[PDB]
Amino acid sequence: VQLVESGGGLVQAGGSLRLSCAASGRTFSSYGMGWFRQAPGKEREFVAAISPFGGNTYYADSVKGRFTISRDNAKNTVYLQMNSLKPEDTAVYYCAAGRWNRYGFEDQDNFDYWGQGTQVTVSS
Amino acid sequence: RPILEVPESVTGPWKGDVNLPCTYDPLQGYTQVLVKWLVQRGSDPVTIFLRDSSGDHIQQAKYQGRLHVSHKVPGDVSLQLSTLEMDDRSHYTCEVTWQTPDGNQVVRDKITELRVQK
Repeated sequence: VQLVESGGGLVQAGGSLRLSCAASGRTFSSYGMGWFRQAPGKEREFVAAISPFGGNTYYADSVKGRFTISRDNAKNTVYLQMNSLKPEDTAVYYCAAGRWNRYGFEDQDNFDYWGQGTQVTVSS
Repeated sequence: RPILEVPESVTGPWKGDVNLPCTYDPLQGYTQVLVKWLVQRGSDPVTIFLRDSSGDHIQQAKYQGRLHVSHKVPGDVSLQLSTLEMDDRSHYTCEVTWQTPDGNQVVRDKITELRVQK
């Protein structure tokens, strides 16, 4: 399974960006999808996830109320609308896919497929 | 880590038997306290099997007498289903809960699709 991210770039604090990620295959709706981020000199961290089937959404506490994850299963696409952006959100953002259902979505080892990432820079 | 090792899909013959692998590497300090197998009913995972401190429990009537879960080896909680019906086709979730010495619990799950053939 191949994952390809779109979107990203430079935005002012308080602004917003939409990231998207497209997946190959024909069983997309049965995979849980996630977004992770990594800043220079820091380890990669969980951002958001959306479950298979019913699509329950999960967010890192520091992005709750600012980021929204969603999916279009007929398009094999997951989206991340990042609003209310802050300089601390500057990082490379990665989409990932796994077969977890309700648990373990914050654990990177639970995702078997990864994109190469897209850079997001928030300037004050 | 930890993660569960479960294939994306398995097949079983109509009226025959099937094994749904669910394995993991035991970790020092992670004591297994709960094992569940669930069947996906739309948006709702529905527990069909529960292993707790009181033993094994079959939680949906249609699996009574047709369901076994491995227990002899630490880290192998694979599910076996016998006399497969076409109506057994579904997504099944293996879910294991561990408890650490400090009382914290860690939960992992993974989904397989069971297809019934012939």
